[PDB]
Amino acid sequence: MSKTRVIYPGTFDPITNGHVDLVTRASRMFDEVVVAIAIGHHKNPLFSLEERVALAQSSLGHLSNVEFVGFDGLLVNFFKEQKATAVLRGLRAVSDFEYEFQLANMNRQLDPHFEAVFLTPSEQYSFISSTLIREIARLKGDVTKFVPQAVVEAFERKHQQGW
Ligand SMILES: CC(C)(COP(=O)(O)OP(=O)(O)OC[C@H]1O[C@@H](n2cnc3c(N)ncnc32)[C@H](O)[C@@H]1OP(=O)(O)O)[C@@H](O)C(=O)NCCC(=O)NCCS
Repeated sequence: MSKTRVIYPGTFDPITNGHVDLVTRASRMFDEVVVAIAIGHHKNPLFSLEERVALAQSSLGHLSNVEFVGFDGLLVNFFKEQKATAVLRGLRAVSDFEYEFQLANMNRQLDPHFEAVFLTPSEQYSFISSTLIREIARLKGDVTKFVPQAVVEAFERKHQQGW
């Protein structure tokens, strides 16, 4: 009867309705869910860590078993420090299934306790990529159908500088 705690890592740059669906499904099946935002120092996210955490808190903060934290370093060290039972990842028709096996199997070799669980989002999110959403917003299209309203406003406010 001990508690389950799953980590859901990603760059969440920005959070999308697909991610929302996923976390909502995970929060129904596990006792605690950690939205783990990889800081992305060598990798350059469009939105800062503070913006990405805050956008995630506004979409998901009404679920009381979901926490929000930024991390860097190795996923397996974070997993250990957090006392996690597993890491969750999203699998979609558009997923690199073989890349997920690779991450799961390498991380198990770094830490034999590591465990990975996969959820599959509602089919209507099956085809949304964060890359395409950034590209649509960058070319001034409308992203309302793909992301929460707070993210739509964040793209205007990003645009209210040069962008
Ligand atoms: C952070 C980490 C989990 C990477 O996960 P990932 O599979 O690349 O997915 P992301 O972290 O990129 O999170 C969402 C992203 O996936 C895609 N994505 C996945 N599910 C999505 C959804 N439901 N809706 C929209 N986009 C989605 C997007 O294109 C987006 O990528 P982008 O912003 O880089 O374009 C992994 O890099 C990591 O663990 N890093 C820490 C370092 C480490 O331990 N490395 C060694 C492991 S052996």
